[PDB]
Amino acid sequence: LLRYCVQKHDASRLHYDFRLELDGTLKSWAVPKGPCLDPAVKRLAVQVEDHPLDYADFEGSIPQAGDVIVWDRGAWTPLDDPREGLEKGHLSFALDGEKLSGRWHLIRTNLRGKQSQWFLVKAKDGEARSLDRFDVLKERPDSVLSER
Ligand SMILES: [Cl-]
Ligand SMILES: [Mn+2]
Ligand SMILES: [Y+3]
Ligand SMILES: [Y+3]
Ligand SMILES: [Y+3]
Ligand SMILES: [Y+3]
Repeated sequence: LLRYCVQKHDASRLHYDFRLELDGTLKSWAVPKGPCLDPAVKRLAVQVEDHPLDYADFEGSIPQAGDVIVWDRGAWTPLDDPREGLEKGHLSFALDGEKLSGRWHLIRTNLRGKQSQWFLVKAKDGEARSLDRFDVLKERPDSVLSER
Protein backbone atom coordinates (compact mmCIF):
# COMPACT_ATOMS: atom_id res chain seq x y z
CA LEU A 1 0.00 0.00 0.00
CA LEU A 2 2.59 2.69 0.96
CA ARG A 3 4.98 3.35 -1.97
CA TYR A 4 8.75 3.12 -1.72
CA CYS A 5 11.36 3.89 -4.36
CA VAL A 6 15.11 4.38 -4.69
CA GLN A 7 16.32 6.61 -7.56
CA LYS A 8 19.92 6.50 -8.67
CA HIS A 9 20.78 10.14 -9.31
CA ASP A 10 23.88 10.80 -11.39
CA ALA A 11 24.37 14.42 -10.37
CA SER A 12 27.60 16.25 -9.55
CA ARG A 13 27.93 13.69 -6.77
CA LEU A 14 26.43 10.30 -7.56
CA HIS A 15 23.88 9.39 -4.91
CA TYR A 16 20.74 7.39 -4.35
CA ASP A 17 17.51 9.07 -3.35
CA PHE A 18 15.55 6.82 -0.94
CA ARG A 19 11.85 7.67 -0.67
CA LEU A 20 9.05 6.39 1.55
CA GLU A 21 5.41 7.45 1.20
CA LEU A 22 3.85 8.79 4.39
CA ASP A 23 0.77 11.03 4.69
CA GLY A 24 0.45 11.69 0.97
CA THR A 25 4.06 12.69 0.30
CA LEU A 26 7.45 10.97 -0.29
CA LYS A 27 9.75 11.44 2.73
CA SER A 28 13.21 11.49 1.17
CA TRP A 29 16.89 11.03 2.02
CA ALA A 30 19.96 11.36 -0.20
CA VAL A 31 22.21 8.33 0.41
CA PRO A 32 25.49 9.13 -1.36
CA LYS A 33 26.98 5.58 -1.23
CA GLY A 34 23.68 3.80 -1.73
CA PRO A 35 21.75 1.34 0.43
CA CYS A 36 23.61 -1.70 1.77
CA LEU A 37 22.28 -5.16 2.67
CA ASP A 38 25.09 -5.64 5.22
CA PRO A 39 23.76 -4.96 8.76
CA ALA A 40 27.23 -3.91 9.92
CA VAL A 41 27.43 -1.15 7.29
CA LYS A 42 25.88 2.23 8.23
CA ARG A 43 25.14 4.45 5.24
CA LEU A 44 24.77 8.21 5.46
CA ALA A 45 21.28 9.33 4.50
CA VAL A 46 20.71 13.07 4.44
CA GLN A 47 17.09 14.10 4.81
CA VAL A 48 16.04 16.26 1.85
CA GLU A 49 12.80 17.81 0.54
CA ASP A 50 9.50 15.88 0.46
CA HIS A 51 8.57 14.83 -3.11
CA PRO A 52 5.17 14.26 -4.73
CA LEU A 53 4.07 10.60 -5.05
CA ASP A 54 4.22 10.57 -8.84
CA TYR A 55 7.93 11.42 -8.77
CA ALA A 56 8.41 7.86 -7.56
CA ASP A 57 8.13 6.82 -11.22
CA PHE A 58 10.12 9.64 -12.73
CA GLU A 59 13.13 8.85 -14.92
CA GLY A 60 14.93 11.48 -16.98
CA SER A 61 17.26 14.44 -16.52
CA ILE A 62 17.25 17.03 -13.74
CA PRO A 63 18.85 20.43 -14.44
CA GLN A 64 21.18 21.82 -11.74
CA ALA A 65 21.75 17.50 -11.36
CA GLY A 66 21.94 14.97 -14.20
CA ASP A 67 20.26 11.63 -15.04
CA VAL A 68 17.73 9.97 -12.72
CA ILE A 69 16.62 6.30 -12.97
CA VAL A 70 14.36 4.27 -10.72
CA TRP A 71 16.79 1.79 -9.23
CA ASP A 72 14.26 0.02 -6.93
CA ARG A 73 10.53 0.30 -6.17
CA GLY A 74 7.85 -1.42 -4.15
CA ALA A 75 6.08 -0.92 -0.86
CA TRP A 76 7.15 -0.34 2.70
CA THR A 77 5.57 -0.81 6.10
CA PRO A 78 6.54 0.64 9.46
CA LEU A 79 7.17 -1.69 12.35
CA ASP A 80 6.42 1.06 14.87
CA ASP A 81 4.54 4.42 14.82
CA PRO A 82 6.11 6.12 11.75
CA ARG A 83 5.01 9.65 12.55
CA GLU A 84 6.42 9.45 16.06
CA GLY A 85 9.49 7.68 14.65
CA LEU A 86 10.26 10.46 12.16
CA GLU A 87 9.90 13.05 14.91
CA LYS A 88 12.03 11.20 17.45
CA GLY A 89 14.72 10.20 14.93
CA HIS A 90 14.16 6.46 14.52
CA LEU A 91 12.13 4.72 11.82
CA SER A 92 12.01 0.92 11.93
CA PHE A 93 10.46 -0.58 8.80
CA ALA A 94 10.33 -3.43 6.27
CA LEU A 95 10.73 -3.08 2.51
CA ASP A 96 8.99 -5.09 -0.18
CA GLY A 97 11.07 -4.10 -3.17
CA GLU A 98 12.66 -5.69 -6.22
CA LYS A 99 16.17 -5.34 -4.90
CA LEU A 100 15.77 -4.36 -1.27
CA SER A 101 13.63 -6.31 1.14
CA GLY A 102 13.57 -7.33 4.78
CA ARG A 103 13.85 -5.02 7.75
CA TRP A 104 15.69 -1.67 7.96
CA HIS A 105 16.38 1.24 10.33
CA LEU A 106 16.75 4.95 9.68
CA ILE A 107 18.41 6.58 12.71
CA ARG A 108 18.92 10.33 13.07
CA THR A 109 21.80 11.97 14.91
CA ASN A 110 20.65 13.87 18.04
CA LEU A 111 23.37 16.49 17.54
CA ARG A 112 21.92 20.02 17.49
CA GLY A 113 22.33 21.50 14.01
CA LYS A 114 22.97 18.16 12.31
CA GLN A 115 19.33 17.14 12.30
CA SER A 116 19.37 16.41 8.58
CA GLN A 117 21.89 13.62 9.15
CA TRP A 118 20.49 10.10 9.33
CA PHE A 119 22.01 6.61 8.82
CA LEU A 120 20.28 3.81 6.95
CA VAL A 121 21.09 0.38 8.33
CA LYS A 122 19.93 -3.09 7.28
CA ALA A 123 18.53 -5.14 10.15
CA LYS A 124 19.74 -8.72 10.75
CA ASP A 125 17.46 -11.13 8.89
CA GLY A 126 17.12 -13.45 5.90
CA GLU A 127 17.67 -10.60 3.42
CA ALA A 128 20.92 -9.32 4.96
CA ARG A 129 24.06 -10.09 2.91
CA SER A 130 27.71 -9.55 3.80
CA LEU A 131 29.15 -6.68 1.72
CA ASP A 132 32.33 -8.52 0.75
CA ARG A 133 30.24 -11.37 -0.71
CA PHE A 134 27.38 -9.41 -2.32
CA ASP A 135 27.16 -5.69 -3.12
CA VAL A 136 23.59 -5.06 -4.22
CA LEU A 137 24.61 -1.85 -6.03
CA LYS A 138 27.07 -3.72 -8.22
CA GLU A 139 25.09 -6.90 -8.67
CA ARG A 140 21.82 -5.21 -9.67
CA PRO A 141 22.71 -1.84 -11.14
CA ASP A 142 19.85 -1.23 -13.60
CA SER A 143 16.55 0.63 -13.80
CA VAL A 144 13.59 -1.47 -12.71
CA LEU A 145 11.27 0.50 -14.99
CA SER A 146 13.23 0.87 -18.20
CA GLU A 147 15.83 -1.83 -18.68
CA ARG A 148 16.33 -2.85 -22.34
CL1 LIG B 1 15.12 -9.92 15.38
MN1 LIG C 1 19.07 13.65 -5.85
Y1 LIG D 1 3.97 14.08 17.43
Y1 LIG E 1 11.65 -9.77 -9.16
Y1 LIG F 1 19.76 -5.94 -15.78
Y1 LIG G 1 23.33 -1.33 -17.34
